[PDB]
Amino acid sequence: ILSTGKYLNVVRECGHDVTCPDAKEITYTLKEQAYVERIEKAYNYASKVLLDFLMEEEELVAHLRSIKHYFLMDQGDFFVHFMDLTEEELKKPVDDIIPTRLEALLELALRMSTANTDPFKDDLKIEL
Amino acid sequence: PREIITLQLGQCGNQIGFEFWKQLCAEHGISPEGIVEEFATEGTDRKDVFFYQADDEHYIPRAVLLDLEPRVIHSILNSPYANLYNPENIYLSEHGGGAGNNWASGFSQGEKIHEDIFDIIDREADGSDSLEGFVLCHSIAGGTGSGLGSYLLERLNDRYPKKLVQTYSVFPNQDEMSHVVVQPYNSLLTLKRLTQNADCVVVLDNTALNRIATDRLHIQNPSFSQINQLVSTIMSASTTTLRYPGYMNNDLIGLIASLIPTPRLHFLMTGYTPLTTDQSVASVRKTTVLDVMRRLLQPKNVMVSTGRDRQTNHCYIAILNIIQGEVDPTQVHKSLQRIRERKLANFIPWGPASIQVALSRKSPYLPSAHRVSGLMMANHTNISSLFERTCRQYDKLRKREAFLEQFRKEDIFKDNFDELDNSREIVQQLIDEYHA
Repeated sequence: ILSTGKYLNVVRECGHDVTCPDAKEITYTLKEQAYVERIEKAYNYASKVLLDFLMEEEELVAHLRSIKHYFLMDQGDFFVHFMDLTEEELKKPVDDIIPTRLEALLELALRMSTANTDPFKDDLKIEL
Repeated sequence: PREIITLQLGQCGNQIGFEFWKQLCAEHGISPEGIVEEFATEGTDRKDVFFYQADDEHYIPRAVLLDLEPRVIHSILNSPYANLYNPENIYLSEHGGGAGNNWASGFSQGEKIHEDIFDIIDREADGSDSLEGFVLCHSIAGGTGSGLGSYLLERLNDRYPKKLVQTYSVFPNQDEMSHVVVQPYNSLLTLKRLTQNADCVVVLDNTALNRIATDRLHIQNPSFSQINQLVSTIMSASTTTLRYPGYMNNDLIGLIASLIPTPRLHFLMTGYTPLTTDQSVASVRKTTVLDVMRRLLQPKNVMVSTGRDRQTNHCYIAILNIIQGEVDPTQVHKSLQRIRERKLANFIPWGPASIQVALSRKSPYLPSAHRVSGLMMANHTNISSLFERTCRQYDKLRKREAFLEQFRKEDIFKDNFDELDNSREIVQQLIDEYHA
């Protein structure tokens, strides 16, 4: 119950157009027993549909694969233009304007090394 | 009221200026006696700059075409825009011939048609009020254009000493000597007029033209009609701030004021990346503003010959990088971030250099709304190789004995030749001295 109304709350954060069941709202029984199955067809509906929205049009699989290639260096063919060119610029004592001159070198190297969609892969910022 | 008058002169100077007026009519959307598009007020917002406004529905050039050889203007008198210019107000019916593959031919036809060579521009000013200046569209190549053009660099600079004088000077082929043999003499006489009788100049090496003309066009034949195009396109590109909309940077005397640091350092290197028909297969990665000054700092668009170590043992002080055409240029500050880290353009170590980036739109027309243009106009002190190229081809021709008395019978009977060498070494030592 608690975790059905939770997820009907996370769809408001990706807008109301995927809240409200489209044929449930015809149920309301006076039996005891048989009202626990009402919970269950609630329970499978509102949890799957928040997954549909976010796999479809916010592209959660295309973001999770991309988190994978930066924090594990999966496609490292990018990193021989990324890492090499940041490590020269951090060799002197680190200041507050040194991580700025790295993230200038990152998005510099991003489009030379031409990953799939460079306007999608520009999300990264460098922190030191 | 910032009218520039072009002084097309010369057999090659009329021709490299021809395709400059033909480029301007196709973006102004005009016919040479009518209007056939609405691009005449919608693309062209400031319509008086080199044109004069309508009086019969047509914009009449502010062009004068005087040349010793009448062959070139008669190759303008028939063209489907040969009525774009006036048939008897922009060029005389014919002109007197010269000897005339020499500098003193054209220098002497300007001292007998002197009244008219200083009047054929006063009749072109008729919609102006205050004058911006004069552009001499002349070629150093041959004796015709080098000849009248060296005379007018002096007199329009002592009758209009606060106006722009600037020639789009273009050297002839220096790897052949029988193509113009008067080439080491007439260049250094002119090079004197560029450093103490000129405000700013554009000199473009010829072997660096034919470098792009067989690379970018992807052919193996440099013919002279693939060279009058590289020239006309960068000329018409620079005045895009004095025609199409833009705030900061809008004068032609604005651009050029930032690019002169000394009265003999003012020789501007030009690069212009687009000359290719592959900006439609290069849109698959998006046409963006995040590559349009990385291609204007990288040496593969250069139009001046210079060595490949004189580009780290000399320094740019001022480089103008004008990107053109809608592209989303509010990432233009993200772009300028990424230059300093590579240090792709060198900087002066005595103080700050300046990399000035500006933008301006272009007409609602097909090569200026899908095809982006980037003009780089540098001011680099690596230009001392060109003057060494000319001095090393000068003393060898004096070892060939040519023009020690075969030059001195078309009205020179005084020695004045080393005078051009000595002023030239004053230039070449001050170029290297100017950056610290």
